[PDB]
Amino acid sequence: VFQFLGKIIHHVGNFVHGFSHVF
Repeated sequence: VFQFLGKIIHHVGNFVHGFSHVF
């Protein structure tokens, strides 16, 4: 279900979010 898609965006988001962590 969405969970499959959820990990898809979550991986990408993790970078965007991670950038903040780094920033």
